[PDB]
Amino acid sequence: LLGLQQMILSLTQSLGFETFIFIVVCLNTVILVAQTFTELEIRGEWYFMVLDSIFLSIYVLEAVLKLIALGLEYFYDPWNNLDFFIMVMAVLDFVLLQINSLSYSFYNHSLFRILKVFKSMRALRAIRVLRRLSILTSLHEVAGTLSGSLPSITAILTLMFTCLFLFSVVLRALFQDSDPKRFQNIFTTLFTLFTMLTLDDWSLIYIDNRAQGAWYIIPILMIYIVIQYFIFLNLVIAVLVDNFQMALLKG
Amino acid sequence: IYTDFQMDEREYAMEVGGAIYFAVFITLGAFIGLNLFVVVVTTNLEQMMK
Amino acid sequence: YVCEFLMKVYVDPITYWKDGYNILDVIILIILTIPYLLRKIKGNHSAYLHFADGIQSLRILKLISYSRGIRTLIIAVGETVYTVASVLTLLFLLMFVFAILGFCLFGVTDRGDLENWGNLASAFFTLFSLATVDGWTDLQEELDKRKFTVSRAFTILFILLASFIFLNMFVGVMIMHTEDSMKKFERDLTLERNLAIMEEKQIILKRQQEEVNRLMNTQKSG
Amino acid sequence: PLSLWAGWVLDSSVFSKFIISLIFLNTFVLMVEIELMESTNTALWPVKLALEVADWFILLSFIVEILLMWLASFSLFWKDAWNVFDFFVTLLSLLPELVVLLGVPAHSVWLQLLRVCRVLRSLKLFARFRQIKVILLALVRALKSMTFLLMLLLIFFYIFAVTGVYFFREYSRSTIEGLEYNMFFSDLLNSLVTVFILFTLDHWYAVLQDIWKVPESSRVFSSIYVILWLLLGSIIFRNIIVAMMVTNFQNIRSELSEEMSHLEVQYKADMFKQQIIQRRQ
Repeated sequence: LLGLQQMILSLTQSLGFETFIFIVVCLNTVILVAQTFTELEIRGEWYFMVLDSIFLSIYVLEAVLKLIALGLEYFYDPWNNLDFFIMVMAVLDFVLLQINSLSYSFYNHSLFRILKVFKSMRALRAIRVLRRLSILTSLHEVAGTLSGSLPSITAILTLMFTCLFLFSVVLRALFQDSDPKRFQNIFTTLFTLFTMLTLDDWSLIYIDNRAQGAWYIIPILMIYIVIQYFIFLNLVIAVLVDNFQMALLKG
Repeated sequence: IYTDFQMDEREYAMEVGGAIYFAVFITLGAFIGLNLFVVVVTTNLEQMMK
Repeated sequence: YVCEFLMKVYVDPITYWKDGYNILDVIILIILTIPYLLRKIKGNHSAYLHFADGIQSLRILKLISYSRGIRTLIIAVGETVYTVASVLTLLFLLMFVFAILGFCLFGVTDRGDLENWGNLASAFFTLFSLATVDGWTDLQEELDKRKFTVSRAFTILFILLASFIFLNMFVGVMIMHTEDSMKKFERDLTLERNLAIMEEKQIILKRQQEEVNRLMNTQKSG
Repeated sequence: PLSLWAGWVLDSSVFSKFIISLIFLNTFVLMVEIELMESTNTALWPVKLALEVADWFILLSFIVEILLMWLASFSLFWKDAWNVFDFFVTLLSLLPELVVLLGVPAHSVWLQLLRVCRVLRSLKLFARFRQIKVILLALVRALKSMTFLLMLLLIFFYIFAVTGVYFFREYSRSTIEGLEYNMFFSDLLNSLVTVFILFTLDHWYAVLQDIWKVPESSRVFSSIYVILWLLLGSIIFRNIIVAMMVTNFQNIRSELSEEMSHLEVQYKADMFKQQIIQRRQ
């Protein structure tokens, strides 16, 4: 299976990949959008995971054909790397279902939800490999001009992350033994900081902190809220406005 | 809604995972939508200013 | 303040009838003087007190009437009055349209939903709330229980029209109005600086020519 | 030695790698210790105290860092740029050792503020990237350009808040037993808080429905006043600040455009003068 097999694989990959991959992934997304549909799975639950497993078999066939294929260059496409991880986790969950026996909990456990969102990611990859034809050029240009200003928005979101982490740290430091049942840990503290950042019941935070004994925390919280809100949203808005604006100045 | 899916297993469960996935998706999508709205507005308004 | 109105009672009201800040301050003086004349010594028929801190805040506005930098900013942003009036009228027309639509959809049937899409003033206030982001969740829970499944679709269509159009058209209009207002001001300032630069260069050239001519004349006469 | 040693330890990459590794190790370790200080894990208790004393060792590292800073211009460094702010933050971060050695911190300790200050310095002395640096320069020059808009914002806040203190004066000063937003309009500082809430525009519908419990006096002046205040302030100031920051980006790019334009005409003139020099030879 030398370079001669690689060239034959390239030509027959073009032909057979086009025909077979397009038809089977169209049928795969048909059965998968019929799957989710949380009314029709009760009109089923015996013809759904059967076709799901059959087309997962087709997908590990795709992985096998890509493994015997050109190889290192296949790993140079990030979409193909995502497909490789998808197929690794798909063969993992398939053999996990196949072996049975086991000693851990099952029957719609959290691991089953992990495999379900994995199936969702597989559906997303099916959708992304049906759009090889006619994405339409207008939204192509719109998204290409959208993706032009990547370093600026990454820097702005990094600044947002640093400011949000600092505010969460100082708030959790100032919320010690201050009825912390809403924000007793790091996850709840960052989620509450997200709520203050997203205009979600921070007036409710003010009114149920007035019922407590601490009052200066309301000025601290509100000055932090206004500075981070104004600075971050204005920065992102202006950055994207100018990002499309120099493209506006062109043709 | 935050209290609706609250107390899944009262510390982390999927109460962490689904919430954080959906929250970062929500904030990214909301920023992208609001931006794209205002930028399309100013882009088509520059046609007026010409 | 009476003394200030005495200074502004001159013939200069021939300019305090067409100008900008000037009509604002004399009208502020009038709407200051009349109410506390009928409030501090009232002796009249009136309901209650709601314009003491308001009158003092008008006096604070008269304090802020100074600071010429704020005057220049006001001049730079005062050409957007017509634009914001036009967008306000558009908002009022859309609010009226969906006001009569909401009254005929949820208030006419009279099977609930009162004082939300019922009485006209409460209907208008609920529409102003729904055109913003606030209060949409509780209103949605209120409306879906009145046997109207399409009400949710109508409300989300109303939101995706009104909120986005109003907010984003406003921000774009003001962004580029301010940009085009400041562009010409900065260009005029740079033009004035350039004119001063060329005038100084011409003065230097004329001085050099005069010095050269004087030196040549002294060399000839010497 | 002295200043030469400071120059050498700043030149050597091993010292810089060590100090940045210590900085992010301290930032990662810092939040862990507040999670648990109980007997949930007895085997992890002495090693968690060892992590806390590694934080004390990082304070000793800050002590030897300011010892290295004495090897610099010494008295001249006492009044400088943000490096003097870093020095003050390191002093405030070495303060808690003193206030726990002699202060007996069973009081208003305020160690949390100094801790978040040294984290703030740690999150800013992280060898910031140039992409962060250019946007920080844009932000500081924009807030330099923010000379009169914040003054007008605070003065409109002042006049409208002090006007709206005694407008819904029948709300907080009402004897209705069932109410939950009465403290919003009660005090002047509470009035500032609630009109800032209205400026942020969160639950204005719920707020107005909670002020609808006031006897409805045909809503002729008060409701229209608060509605006009919230809408006018929010839309006008949001539009004006986004317009100012867009104009800041516009003039930044205009200065850039004129600068590479000038560079290009200078390069063309240099090419023409090079041809002239070649011909003259």
